[PDB]
Amino acid sequence: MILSDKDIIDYVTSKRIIIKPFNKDFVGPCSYDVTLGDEFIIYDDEVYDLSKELNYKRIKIKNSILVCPLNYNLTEEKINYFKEKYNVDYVVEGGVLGTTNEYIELPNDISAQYQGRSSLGRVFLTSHQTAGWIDAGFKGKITLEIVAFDKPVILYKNQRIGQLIFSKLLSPADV
Amino acid sequence: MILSDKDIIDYVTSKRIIIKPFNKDFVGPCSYDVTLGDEFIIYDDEVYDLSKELNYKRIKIKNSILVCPLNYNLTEEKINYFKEKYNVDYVVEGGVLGTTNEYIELPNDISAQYQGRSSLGRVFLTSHQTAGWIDAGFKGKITLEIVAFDKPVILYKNQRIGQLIFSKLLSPADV
Amino acid sequence: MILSDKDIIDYVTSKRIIIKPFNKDFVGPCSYDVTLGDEFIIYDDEVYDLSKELNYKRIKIKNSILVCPLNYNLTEEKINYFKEKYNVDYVVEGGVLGTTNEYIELPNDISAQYQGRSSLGRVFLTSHQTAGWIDAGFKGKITLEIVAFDKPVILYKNQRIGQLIFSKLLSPADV
Amino acid sequence: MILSDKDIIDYVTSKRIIIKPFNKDFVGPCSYDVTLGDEFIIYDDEVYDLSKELNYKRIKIKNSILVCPLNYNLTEEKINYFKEKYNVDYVVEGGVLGTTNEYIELPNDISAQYQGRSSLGRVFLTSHQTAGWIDAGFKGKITLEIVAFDKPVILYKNQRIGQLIFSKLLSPADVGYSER
Amino acid sequence: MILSDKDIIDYVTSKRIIIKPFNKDFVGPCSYDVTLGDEFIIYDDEVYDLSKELNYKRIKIKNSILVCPLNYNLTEEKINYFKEKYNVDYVVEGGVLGTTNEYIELPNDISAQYQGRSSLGRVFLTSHQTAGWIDAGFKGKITLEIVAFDKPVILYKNQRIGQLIFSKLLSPADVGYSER
Amino acid sequence: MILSDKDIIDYVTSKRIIIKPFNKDFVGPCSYDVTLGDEFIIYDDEVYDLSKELNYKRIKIKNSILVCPLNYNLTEEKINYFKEKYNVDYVVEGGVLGTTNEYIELPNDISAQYQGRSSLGRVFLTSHQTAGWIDAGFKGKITLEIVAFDKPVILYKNQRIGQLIFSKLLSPADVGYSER
Ligand SMILES: O=c1ccn([C@H]2C[C@H](O)[C@@H](COP(=O)(O)OP(=O)(O)OP(=O)(O)O)O2)c(=O)[nH]1
Ligand SMILES: O=c1ccn([C@H]2C[C@H](O)[C@@H](COP(=O)(O)OP(=O)(O)OP(=O)(O)O)O2)c(=O)[nH]1
Ligand SMILES: O=c1ccn([C@H]2C[C@H](O)[C@@H](COP(=O)(O)OP(=O)(O)OP(=O)(O)O)O2)c(=O)[nH]1
Repeated sequence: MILSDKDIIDYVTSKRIIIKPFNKDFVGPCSYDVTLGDEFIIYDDEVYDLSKELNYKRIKIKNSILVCPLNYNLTEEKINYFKEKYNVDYVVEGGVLGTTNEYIELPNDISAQYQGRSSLGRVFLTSHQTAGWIDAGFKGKITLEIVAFDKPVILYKNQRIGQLIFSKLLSPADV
Repeated sequence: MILSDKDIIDYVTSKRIIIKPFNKDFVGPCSYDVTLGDEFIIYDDEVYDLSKELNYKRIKIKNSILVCPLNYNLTEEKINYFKEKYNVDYVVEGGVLGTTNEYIELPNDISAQYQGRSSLGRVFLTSHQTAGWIDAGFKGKITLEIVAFDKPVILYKNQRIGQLIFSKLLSPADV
Repeated sequence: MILSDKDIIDYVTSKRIIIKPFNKDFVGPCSYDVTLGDEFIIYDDEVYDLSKELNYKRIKIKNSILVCPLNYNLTEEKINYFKEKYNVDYVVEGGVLGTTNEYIELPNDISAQYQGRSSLGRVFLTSHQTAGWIDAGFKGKITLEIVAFDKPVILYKNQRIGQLIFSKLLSPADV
Repeated sequence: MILSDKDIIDYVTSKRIIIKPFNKDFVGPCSYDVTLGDEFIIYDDEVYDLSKELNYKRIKIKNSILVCPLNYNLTEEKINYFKEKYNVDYVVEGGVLGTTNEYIELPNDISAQYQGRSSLGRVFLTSHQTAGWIDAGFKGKITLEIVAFDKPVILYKNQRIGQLIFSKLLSPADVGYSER
Repeated sequence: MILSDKDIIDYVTSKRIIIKPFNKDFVGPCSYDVTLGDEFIIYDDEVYDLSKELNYKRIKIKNSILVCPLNYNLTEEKINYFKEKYNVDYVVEGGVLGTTNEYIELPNDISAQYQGRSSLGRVFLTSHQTAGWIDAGFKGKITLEIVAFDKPVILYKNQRIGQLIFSKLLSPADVGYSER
Repeated sequence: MILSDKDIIDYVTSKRIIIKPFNKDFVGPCSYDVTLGDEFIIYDDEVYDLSKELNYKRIKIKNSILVCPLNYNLTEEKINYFKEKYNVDYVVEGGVLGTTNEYIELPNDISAQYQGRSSLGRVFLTSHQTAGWIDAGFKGKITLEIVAFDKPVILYKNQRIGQLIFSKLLSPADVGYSER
């Protein structure tokens, strides 16, 4: 059972579902729009070995970022070209980790799924690689996996980036 | 609660869920198979800036299309080579927008999720970049985001391309 | 209605949902962790034409495999370099098919969705290209579509690779 | 969850739930109205011992019946009085068995509950004395147990007597047997 | 599915379900307690014929009432005896209509069921003789049908008389009409 | 949604729902049958005032009991007649309290409803006069309120007396308290 706008509003009001910050204007028919944070993470190791601690660089943008498909072959000149042409603060190619501004807390009877925005999906920009289901009892902001699959895409700080679809559990969970 | 074949058939019959055109043979255990339209859209701008109107080219194929992974480096010769070898009408690399033939209308108590076909997923061809959830109250055809991630894939006009999974909402939505 | 840990445990116990092999420690708040098999499949044809029988190579690893993004341009030297540096048994670029060790059987009142692990999604490694919904009545192991979208990723035999989210159907299905 | 009018219509249309005869105008917001049959049964035993087949009489009214509360003491004189004053075909006191005209069939994923109508409950007339839940897989008409608890009540043949509330089961049920 | 205390609170808060007056402490694990109004109705007819508007009397108690089982035979002598011995404002026998103080409004996706409280059922006192399901979209107070089946029972004004069990509908229901 | 036989079995197996003693063959399509205990309670007061602890008598039958409708007027002569003619250990009239042999425990996500069995409702014998919904979190046996509305009915010790219908709650309920 997917929660409708009426249920989302009720759950947030009674604090069954925490969403900080919260804007009722982001409540859709059966989902809640979340926004893009200004902080990103770029890994700087040769390969991903989950058995080891990953090295990364923390990037914070002022207004926007240009996300290019992997192997876009970004040179010094190309980057400067893009910055001056599209007024982007940072230009990256390949994968980049972002985060929603919204911090959430889910009760033991609710599971949530994050999905990237439809308007961005139509331009081949995804903010999540997996289905996006989040365990009941979860607490924290939503980590985003941003990848462009066709051409560079401009993303803006605080812009709606996706939505959270809330689903009822058949029974309460033990976590 | 995901609708089973029995529920899909009931909802279509009473017009709670609209699906045009409709073929009962496309009704699966708990989903409905949709088909690929012959019309596609290819963007022709340098970058995607959602703050601006996007420029694109409308392509219509007769029978099939060959979708190549991005940066496949398609030259004049390669294209002609593929057309003559696989009898495809059009050859594209990177992202391409398509559409289901089926036009749908969802009631205020039903949310639907589109997912690309399993047989195509096994050959690394996706027709959707996001989770695919569609708001209750939605009306229209389903836009497809087609991308090949391993090797070129042939797609045929009117072939089953994915499925719609229908879910009940906990309460009716206000849209 | 998504099944919680309590429901998963009940359904497995009464054999409504089959999972072989089964480890109660893999039961999460509202999902079940599955593991990666040691057998993989690599297609060796020029293009994917679903109207024809696909040619492939069956690969079996001893401990681990390095999955590189497509067009990573793997040469003899690079491969040997990666094997000696990361102790991987096999190095592949682009798409590779894998499988969960777990064999499942779903009843007529349950639909399941497979999603790749969150820790792997954070390093841009996906084990499924589609939403991952599986029909009620389904029997068999879960086929995995593995693709790396940022940098090479090491995968280990028998490691948790994703999770199965179980959902109740509104009515029993006819298959 | 309880089936709304839209769900009842769908289930009848696809024959998931059988209702014979079916009247689309009997479908309410979240129930289906059923009507009173013209055949009633009156037991004829000193005490009721379920180990035995109870003795009874089968009567069939032409149009109406007057149900009096237990111990109303209906003498031939009183009976003729009521029949003439209210034009009722039959006069009874105490418990009387009736039936719905409607024959139903429930699937393995639906359970139904019968409830006597509120308008009759308002005059202390009941057509059931238990919750009235019906097992999924049930096939048949609904047996009614009619009792008046205050004053005699007039009931008419084919009148709406109660409603069926349909609820979904959490999972398909084993109806007790299977055929192949 | 039945709404738990958390669901009842949410629905009242957003006014999806109206309850007036509302007492947060009347919310139980999976129901809402309702209370007995001070106005009762007693019918005054030989028999009940629904084709007519039944004659009745409207009484209003100051604090309490003694409900005696039907055929208790209440003579002026007995009535004064009870009123003096138990200090009840009114003494009645048989069926009597009452009402809840609470006024409710149900949305198109909720159906409610009224049930008399267990503590009173334990002394064979009932405030309803049918299942008591209420249609989604209903607006109004709850009519009560009070009957004692063993010995006279004392009821007090404003006491908790029963509970409302709220259940979700499978789909939104057509409440019977619409306004634009 | 109502739990089907498969759900009842799962919940008992994992102890989410406690039922003692448990008989797997008492699991029906969408309910669980419960049985009649051998201990009954009969009140002994002129009127019932809930502000007080009512006086009662505790009887224990060896095998069976005859429940007669209220005002049946059971004299020593009549009582010995029934006991000898039907071999019943006890003869009572009016309301009598009984209990199920079964002890149950409900979790915070389940609500159960008790209903007297249809076969007994068919002879106008009821073991409950209210809807019978039980709060999630409830722990204990089921109290029964037995009343015959037509003729005396014979009940036997340990016989199936009714059923429990289990329904899922929309959300987990606060059972009223917590312990740490
Ligand atoms: O490939 C697609 C993309 C979108 N849609 C549908 C589903 C969704 O409900 C709607 C989204 O339309 P739009 O991009 O105008 O809205 P939005 O991105 O949800 O706006 P916002 O994030 O401000 O709520 O169109 C599809 O069916 N297929
Ligand atoms: O990675 C995968 C792909 C498929 N499946 C399962 C789920 C699905 O229910 C079934 C699909 O099998 P197949 O490709 O033969 O069917 P189809 O694409 O649904 O045929 P159609 O579109 O004509 O209905 O196999 C998995 O578990 N994992
Ligand atoms: O992009 C992401 C990734 C994860 N999560 C949340 C959802 C999920 O429930 C949790 C997963 O955290 P972690 O990677 O530590 O756990 P795991 O991969 O589920 O461990 P395991 O597979 O051993 O159960 O964090 C998000 O919200 N967004």
